[PDB]
Amino acid sequence: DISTFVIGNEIENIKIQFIKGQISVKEMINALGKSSVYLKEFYNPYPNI
Amino acid sequence: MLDAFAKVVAQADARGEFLSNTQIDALSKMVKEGNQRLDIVNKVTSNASAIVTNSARALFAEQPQLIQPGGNAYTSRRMAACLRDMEIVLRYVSYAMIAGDSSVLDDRCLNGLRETYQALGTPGSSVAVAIQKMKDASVALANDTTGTPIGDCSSLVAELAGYFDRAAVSVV
Amino acid sequence: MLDAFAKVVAQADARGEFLSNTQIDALSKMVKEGNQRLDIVNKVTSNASAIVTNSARALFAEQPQLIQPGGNAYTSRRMAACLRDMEIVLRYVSYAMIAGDSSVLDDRCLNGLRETYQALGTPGSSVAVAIQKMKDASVALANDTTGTPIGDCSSLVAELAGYFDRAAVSVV
Amino acid sequence: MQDAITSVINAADVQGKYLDANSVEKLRGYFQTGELRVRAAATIAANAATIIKEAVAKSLLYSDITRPGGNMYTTRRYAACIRDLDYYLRYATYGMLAGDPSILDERVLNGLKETYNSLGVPIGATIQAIQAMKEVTGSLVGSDAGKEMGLYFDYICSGLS
Amino acid sequence: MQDAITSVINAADVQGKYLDANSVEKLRGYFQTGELRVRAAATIAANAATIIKEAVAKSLLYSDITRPGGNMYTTRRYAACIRDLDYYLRYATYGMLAGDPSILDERVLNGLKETYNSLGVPIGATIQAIQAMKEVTGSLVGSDAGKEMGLYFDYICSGLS
Amino acid sequence: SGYGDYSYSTDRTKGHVNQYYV
Amino acid sequence: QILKSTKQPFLESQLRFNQISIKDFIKGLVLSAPFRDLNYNVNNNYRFVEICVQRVLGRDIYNEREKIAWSIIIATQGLEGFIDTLLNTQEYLSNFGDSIVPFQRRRIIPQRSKGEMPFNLKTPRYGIEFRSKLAATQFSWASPIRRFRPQEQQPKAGDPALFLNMVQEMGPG
Amino acid sequence: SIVTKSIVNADAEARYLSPGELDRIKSFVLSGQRRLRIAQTLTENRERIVKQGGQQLFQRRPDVVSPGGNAYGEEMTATCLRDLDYYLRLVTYGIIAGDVTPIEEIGLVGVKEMYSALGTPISGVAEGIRCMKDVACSLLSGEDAAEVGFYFDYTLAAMQ
Amino acid sequence: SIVTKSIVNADAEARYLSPGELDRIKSFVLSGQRRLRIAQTLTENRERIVKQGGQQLFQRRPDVVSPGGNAYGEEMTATCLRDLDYYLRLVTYGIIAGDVTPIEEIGLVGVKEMYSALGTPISGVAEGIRCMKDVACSLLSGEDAAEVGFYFDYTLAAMQ
Amino acid sequence: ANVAGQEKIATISGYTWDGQPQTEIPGKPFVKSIGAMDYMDGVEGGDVVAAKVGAFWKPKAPKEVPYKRPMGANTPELPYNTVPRLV
Amino acid sequence: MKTPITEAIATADNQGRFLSNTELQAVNGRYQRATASLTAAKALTGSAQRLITGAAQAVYNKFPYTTQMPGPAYASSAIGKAKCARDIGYYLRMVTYCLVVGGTGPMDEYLVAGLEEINRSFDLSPSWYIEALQYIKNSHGLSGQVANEANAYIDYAINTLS
Amino acid sequence: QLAPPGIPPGEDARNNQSLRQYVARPVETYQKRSFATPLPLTWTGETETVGAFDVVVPPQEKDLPVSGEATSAFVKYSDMVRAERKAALQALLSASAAGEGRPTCGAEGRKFVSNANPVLVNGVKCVEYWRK
Ligand SMILES: C=CC1=C(C)[C@@H](Cc2[nH]c(/C=C3N=C(/C=C4\NC(=O)[C@H](C)[C@H]4CC)C(C)=C\3CCC(=O)O)c(CCC(=O)O)c2C)NC1=O
Ligand SMILES: C=CC1=C(C)[C@@H](Cc2[nH]c(/C=C3N=C(/C=C4\NC(=O)[C@H](C)[C@H]4CC)C(C)=C\3CCC(=O)O)c(CCC(=O)O)c2C)NC1=O
Ligand SMILES: C=CC1=C(C)[C@@H](Cc2[nH]c(/C=C3N=C(/C=C4\NC(=O)[C@H](C)[C@H]4CC)C(C)=C\3CCC(=O)O)c(CCC(=O)O)c2C)NC1=O
Ligand SMILES: C=CC1=C(C)[C@@H](Cc2[nH]c(/C=C3N=C(/C=C4\NC(=O)[C@H](C)[C@H]4CC)C(C)=C\3CCC(=O)O)c(CCC(=O)O)c2C)NC1=O
Ligand SMILES: CCC1=C(C)/C(=C/C2=NC(=C\c3[nH]c(/C=C4\NC(=O)[C@H](C)[C@H]4CC)c(C)c3CCC(=O)O)/C(CCC(=O)O)=C2C)NC1=O
Ligand SMILES: CCC1=C(C)/C(=C/C2=NC(=C\c3[nH]c(/C=C4\NC(=O)[C@H](C)[C@H]4CC)c(C)c3CCC(=O)O)/C(CCC(=O)O)=C2C)NC1=O
Ligand SMILES: CCC1=C(C)/C(=C/C2=NC(=C\c3[nH]c(/C=C4\NC(=O)[C@H](C)[C@H]4CC)c(C)c3CCC(=O)O)/C(CCC(=O)O)=C2C)NC1=O
Ligand SMILES: CCC1=C(C)/C(=C/C2=NC(=C\c3[nH]c(/C=C4\NC(=O)[C@H](C)[C@H]4CC)c(C)c3CCC(=O)O)/C(CCC(=O)O)=C2C)NC1=O
Ligand SMILES: CCC1=C(C)/C(=C/C2=NC(=C\c3[nH]c(/C=C4\NC(=O)[C@H](C)[C@H]4CC)c(C)c3CCC(=O)O)/C(CCC(=O)O)=C2C)NC1=O
Ligand SMILES: CCC1=C(C)/C(=C/C2=NC(=C\c3[nH]c(/C=C4\NC(=O)[C@H](C)[C@H]4CC)c(C)c3CCC(=O)O)/C(CCC(=O)O)=C2C)NC1=O
Repeated sequence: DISTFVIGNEIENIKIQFIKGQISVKEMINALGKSSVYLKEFYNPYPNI
Repeated sequence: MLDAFAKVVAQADARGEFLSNTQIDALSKMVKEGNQRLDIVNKVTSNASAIVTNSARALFAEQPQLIQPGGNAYTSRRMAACLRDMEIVLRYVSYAMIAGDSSVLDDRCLNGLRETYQALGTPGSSVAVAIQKMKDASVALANDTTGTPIGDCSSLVAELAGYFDRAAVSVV
Repeated sequence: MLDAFAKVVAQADARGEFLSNTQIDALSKMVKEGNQRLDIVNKVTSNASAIVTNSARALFAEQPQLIQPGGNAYTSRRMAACLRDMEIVLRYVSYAMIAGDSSVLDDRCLNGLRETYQALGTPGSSVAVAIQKMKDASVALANDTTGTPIGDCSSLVAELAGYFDRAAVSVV
Repeated sequence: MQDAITSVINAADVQGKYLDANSVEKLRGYFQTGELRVRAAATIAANAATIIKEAVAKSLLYSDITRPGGNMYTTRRYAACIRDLDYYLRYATYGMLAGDPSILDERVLNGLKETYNSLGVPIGATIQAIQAMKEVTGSLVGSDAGKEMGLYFDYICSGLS
Repeated sequence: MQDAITSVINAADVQGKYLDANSVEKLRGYFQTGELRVRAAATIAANAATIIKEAVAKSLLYSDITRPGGNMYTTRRYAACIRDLDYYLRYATYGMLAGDPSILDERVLNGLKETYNSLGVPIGATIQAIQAMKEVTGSLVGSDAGKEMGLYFDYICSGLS
Repeated sequence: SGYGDYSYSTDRTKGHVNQYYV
Repeated sequence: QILKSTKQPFLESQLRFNQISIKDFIKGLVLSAPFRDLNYNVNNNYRFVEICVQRVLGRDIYNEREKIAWSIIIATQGLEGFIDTLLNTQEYLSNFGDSIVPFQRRRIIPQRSKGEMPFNLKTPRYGIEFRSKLAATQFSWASPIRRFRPQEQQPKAGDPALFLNMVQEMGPG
Repeated sequence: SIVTKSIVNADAEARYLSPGELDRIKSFVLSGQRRLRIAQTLTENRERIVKQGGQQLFQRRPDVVSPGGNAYGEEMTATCLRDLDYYLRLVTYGIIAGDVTPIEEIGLVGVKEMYSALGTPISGVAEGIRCMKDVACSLLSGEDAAEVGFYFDYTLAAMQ
Repeated sequence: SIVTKSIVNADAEARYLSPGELDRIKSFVLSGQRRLRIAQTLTENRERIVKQGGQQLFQRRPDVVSPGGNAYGEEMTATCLRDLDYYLRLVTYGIIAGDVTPIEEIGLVGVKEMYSALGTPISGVAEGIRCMKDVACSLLSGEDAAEVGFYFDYTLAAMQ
Repeated sequence: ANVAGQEKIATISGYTWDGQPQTEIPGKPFVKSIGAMDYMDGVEGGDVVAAKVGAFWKPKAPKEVPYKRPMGANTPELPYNTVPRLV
Repeated sequence: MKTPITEAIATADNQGRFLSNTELQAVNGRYQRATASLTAAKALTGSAQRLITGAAQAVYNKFPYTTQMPGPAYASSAIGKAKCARDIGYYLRMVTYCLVVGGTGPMDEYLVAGLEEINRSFDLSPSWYIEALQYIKNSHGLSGQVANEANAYIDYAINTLS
Repeated sequence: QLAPPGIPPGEDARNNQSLRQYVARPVETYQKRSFATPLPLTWTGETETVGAFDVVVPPQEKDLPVSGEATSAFVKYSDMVRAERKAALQALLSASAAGEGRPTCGAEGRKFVSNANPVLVNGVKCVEYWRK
């Protein structure tokens, strides 16, 4: 969970936008994966392979 | 039974802490309201016979089976017990208005009442209709000017309406 | 309430027969051990405040969350009611030792104590730890000579530990 | 992922025989302790944050893994601990209800000691945290319930060792 | 290489504590079966060649591993089998006396399945030979002794799988 | 691997070992 | 709740000087401030009737409708009219009168070994209803004393501090 | 730093660094002389910046130090100032790195989990950093106080 | 134990266990009741067997405890008795295992490398175990303390 | 939940120590107490220092305009001589 | 608790009637005094740590045997000294609760009920805590009606201990 | 049967209640009253209590001077390892060999490791079936 590797200010943009029903699940996952919380963990420390 | 001021003391004793500086400044706004919280309690106490009787009469006009023979408010002893119950719920709502906290209301009045009306046969969906009629008679009487200076009491009649809604969903 | 002499009479009465010759001789051994039973009880009541306070002090050292703010033995009144429980259990364990039967201990002390603590929210596992500290504080003061003649009180301190174990199991 | 009933049914099924007197004998033994496990899992759910706060303050909060250079220095690293200790107190609760530690090695133990060696997490301080966490858990649920919940803590400590 | 007493002493020593009631409780359980294991190891030593002759004739004697092309065709390859089956019946006897299967993986299991894959020895026929060898061993030593000797055969079959 | 990250050697720390007097 | 914060030393003085009776002493203990703080403020109107029937009248509630029937005396007349009505029943005056302290009447059958769960244990001061609003907890948050380094107060098993003091004998004898 | 995340930005995009990225690595390294002077001021003023930092913190939040507060007694108050020495140190890292990347992964990521799990009021520690900010910006000119204060308020933002 | 090395003996020789090996596993397990009674005596006499063990050790070797000795002060003397508690524990293992195999691979293999590398006089620790032996055999009869004797002097032999 | 209570943002009704749900009226779970503080404005992010919720730069309007008017075509429907039940 | 507000509800509840003008005047008098009460509670909180470490030192100056005598009841260890200052902080915290609430209700409930039974059981002396509260009465530094409200609840604690 | 508990039979209030305003009577029994709690039997000759004549203090470290097939078993045993062990005892003492190499642990740490069990290194003999 986001808890131990986020600061709080990162993806509340996406949560409140999803809790209100404004975006479906797939947009929520795509907007989740293309946030800098993801590349700070799954793109930075590993190679492209 | 504890007021708005003793509620934040009881919450801080469970942590074993002193009060914060923002907690003391938020209690200085409840002192600043003050005089007009006492205006609302004065206006629903001075009309307490007419809040009950006008909203009892309005209840048996929409639900005439309550006073038909066999109905729950049919006898002299059962009719005088419906008006006694409306006068008690109105009493503990005005206690909770002057305290700033619904703790006198749901320890002395609302606790165990849903399970009591079910043991007696009293329709709790109809008690809630009689509470919601006393709410409209109280908030229409809370925001009339009539001897008070003009100002904004809108955040205090939103709290008075919230006590009536709490008593009406905990009765059924 | 019945002691060890009245329990062999109550069991022989439901058979409808006199006590045998070996049942009188087993009761004559309990009369000969009477002065040593009276010095178990004399040592645990002459030190009653030291069994309770030293075992409470050893409990909040081991379980220090009970006296934290918000805790179970946190206030002056919940601390005094905690020492009241340890003093009541030591009173009724000492009543069962002078009788020889744990009848008074579970007629009027352990009768419904497990469900008292569940309605209150008191942790019954920590009350059992506190009883076990009063136990070995009491069996250590039982087999020291210190004003008694020397002899074997080994089967009497095994019985005294049996009422302490009966109380600790019956509470959780 | 088998409970006591699943493990009893598996062993009785794996020989193709019915549930004889010995298989039901253990099942009756599990149903007797069914009342104890729920109340044990009840209070542990209530005092989850309080138990973990008590364990770390009693075992490794006063140390030099907490100080700079120690294994727990940065706030991300400290926050990972109580996240990490939450699983041990949580999965141990599952083993206490299921009555079988199969869920632990299925979902906790496998690749765990091999993971801490990768990160460089001290296994020595980890077990003492769980041991201290086992000590406070016996405070809440009582003696025998603590014996049950404690029986899965050292199972984690044994395999994690 | 630990027996039941060595394993009990190790676990009681690894925590630095003395041999409490639980450690001696298992040790007393091992000494009770000490009389059964020797007589079990007695008859197995006597009928070593007879047991292996019974297992191969009952499991894989006439199957097409025995015929040309099968894994056991040439006389060197056939002679390696009864040499190979002798270790399983022998080391299982050691585990039955020591009461602990540590000697098996120490001296038999490690590098075993990795060796048969190198030679191309069929692990499927190997386990059924040991299963048939386990079946005849329960004939000689009795039921409970066969349960003891049988408890280490499938340990070999499990790890060799 | 970051502005705060662990290396074993820079750990000067009686926590992999556990002499509890420090 | 027999504390000297809850003693009533002036009710005691009027009982010693024969001014009030025991019926007035029993009434004054129910209307006292410790009884309203510790008992009346943590019960609803139905469980408090069960407490005051068990402790004043000495017997158990007949059924769940006796609790309903008497709880409306507290809501309309207050607590002072409820204990006047209870003390003036003929059940009270035939048993205790005005000179006897109440007790749990007929708790145990003459030849039996067990009793009927004495009433201070059957109903403690709060229950399941009210218990949730005001029970206590186990381990709150309060930032306590840290006991400082804390294993070390119970040395861990190998370790040579258990033999400290036994080094002590060592010399002479 | 600005150098490492201007790289990992252009790293992810499969491209090199634009003039917009390379005229700022250039602009940052010429700024490096002025950054070390600013961090050098806060380096040997930690005695006053921390001790006066906890000065206003207790005057504004006496609850945290009063009996029952988290930082009560001789013990916790020492650790009460220890954290301020931490966060004052990370601001010196952010000034030299030209970014809150050092402050990000140290003392900011998951900080609410730590302080909530320690029983500390996270709003209280935010008040402590604000008190340090007024002491820090009082030690520097206006051109510098727009930087040294600039990193504190980011720490204030992430700490609530 | 006698069970594990009577196996690994016959294991290496490609054979089963002879009557000479199986009439002694048999003879050892019937001896098992008497062994636990002997180890049970030394188990809860470690307070006296160790204390009084270090009693005669210092009276016979005051150098090791005198200023300059390895076990000098409150600290080392506690560890000075800690090792005796170790070796007294291993003798309880050897009595129950019926052999010094537990004592062999614990406290005996490479023991001279440890104590030489700790600066401890290995002859001094040998004197300590001999003092424990007289206390231990004074707590038991006839043959019992004879078997649980033979184990101390084996430790004496390997410790020099 | 402990942070919200510790911050005086809002007290969250949790569980008692054995794990039964907390409640002020014993009928249903998680009922809360109310009064003189949930209707008072200006303290919404109270004790969260420098909180900025909504238009903090202006005092809100009084909005003391209480009147109920005829709600044509959406006055709620409910039976006569009755009051509706529910399951 | 015993507040000025709940002693007004209770007076009306004890007879089963509504809140009259007798009870609105008592609640109004709480609101006039609350301005001086909430500035005293804010000022005792703001200087609480410097008031507790000073008052524990005032006890050790007057009763120096408490730092020298061995035994569990005395502050002759680092654990006993932390439990002494824990108790001074309990007494100061209840005072600032009584100033916020407006009556002697928090410390009646949390502190003074059962206090004599603890000091008899655990061998603590009420003269230690009187000396600690006479320090805070003379060293809080308030003046005016702010100091009148703070001293009115400090003197309530000295009267229960004595 | 009867009325439910408390209800005066014949004065029920739900006699001719309308169905639209009818409320189902909750179920309540005589359990939670104290008169219906089950007491101990105590006229069939059974009290639930416990006291003297119950507790026994059993010595279970000390069952007896232990059985003859532990001592008679025993003294056979160390007649059969006695010749073993003292052969193995002064196999240690004047096996006082010299020292090779450099001391790698303080002053010890030479070529051979102290008291190493030679059976382990020497007992696992590698063997080739058809050795060649
Ligand atoms: C009997 C109880 C009782 C009291 C309330 C106080 C009575 C009281 N209320 C107000 C004062 C007031 N009272 C009100 C109240 C209201 N104005 C409205 O238009 C609403 C209808 C109503 C709120 C529901 C307001 C708004 C003020 C302040 C005047 C203003 O804001 O302009 C004042 C003037 C004092 C001052 O403003 O400093 C006094 C004496 N004393 C008492 O004994
Ligand atoms: C009113 C209070 C009251 C008492 C306390 C006893 C006191 C008491 N105890 C004993 C007598 C005794 N008391 C003990 C008891 C003990 N010895 C020990 O070593 C143990 C520590 C302890 C076990 C509990 C023993 C063993 C004797 C008998 C001495 C003997 O062996 O002859 C005697 C002499 C009579 C006799 O020897 O039988 C008396 C008067 N009697 C009383 O009337
Ligand atoms: C507006 C519509 C309307 C209804 C239909 C009734 C529905 C109804 N019937 C009964 C009540 C009853 N209904 C029956 C019915 C029957 N008796 C039998 O033996 C046969 C099964 C069947 C006759 C045909 C009986 C016996 C009772 C009494 C139940 C009792 O008192 O135990 C009750 C409970 C209250 C009462 O005591 O009357 C209600 C709500 N009431 C309404 O308000
Ligand atoms: C002709 C000479 C002759 C004998 C002397 C005995 C000798 C003898 N005693 C026992 C064996 C025994 N004998 C006893 C008897 C007792 N233990 C007590 O403490 C009591 C005093 C007594 C019972 C009243 C017990 C308990 C054992 C079992 C010993 C064990 O636990 O191994 C056995 C083995 C089994 C048996 O036969 O009992 C033998 C052969 N038998 C003989 O044939
Ligand atoms: C906790 C504070 C509190 C409350 C609120 C309370 C209510 C209460 N209402 C009762 C009865 C009653 N209550 C009602 C009320 C109604 N029936 C209707 O049809 C209407 C919908 C409604 C009136 C608006 C009636 C008719 C009775 C009499 C029932 C009977 O006579 O059997 C009774 C039974 C005793 C009696 O009145 O004779 C109690 C105890 N008791 C309390 O202690
Ligand atoms: C004579 C037979 C008898 C027994 C046995 C008995 C027990 C008993 N213990 C009680 C409370 C209590 N019991 C404890 C005890 C403890 N809490 C802890 O955390 C510790 C683990 C433990 C002891 C150290 C406490 C703190 C209370 C007060 C609960 C409360 O009032 O909130 C109550 C609640 C009623 C009241 O306080 O008014 C009863 C009836 N009463 C009896 O009449
Ligand atoms: C459910 C079974 C399960 C477990 C147990 C688990 C553990 C686990 N612990 C981790 C890290 C960690 N774990 C710790 C823990 C500790 N530091 C100490 O000093 C203590 C000894 C210990 C706390 C008890 C720390 C500090 C990290 C962060 C390491 C780093 O950032 O390099 C990580 C790296 C990723 C992350 O935390 O997001 C995993 C995957 N995963 C699982 O699926
Ligand atoms: C570099 C980033 C970073 C931070 C911030 C950090 C904090 C941190 N604060 C701690 C304790 C603490 N922190 C406080 C703090 C406070 N009390 C108050 O009243 C104030 C509101 C507040 C300070 C301004 C207290 C009282 C403790 C001790 C808590 C206890 O003993 O239970 C501890 C545990 C003890 C220790 O190892 O120091 C850590 C790890 N670690 C880090 O790596
Ligand atoms: C189970 C087998 C076993 C042994 C024997 C053993 C040896 C052993 N003895 C040690 C130290 C020590 N042992 C001793 C004991 C002695 N000094 C004297 O004066 C005497 C001659 C002698 C006892 C008779 C002392 C003094 C030290 C500390 C040496 C130092 O601090 O340099 C240590 C390091 C300290 C520690 O571990 O905490 C070890 C490992 N440990 C084991 O696990
Ligand atoms: C919130 C209401 C409240 C109060 C008032 C309270 C007092 C209180 N103080 C205690 C102990 C103590 N109090 C002291 C204090 C002192 N001794 C000295 O020598 C100093 C002069 C003095 C400091 C002024 C000490 C040393 C102990 C420990 C005594 C013991 O462990 O027996 C204990 C015994 C339990 C424990 O060890 O914590 C209680 C219950 N507890 C409460 O919950």
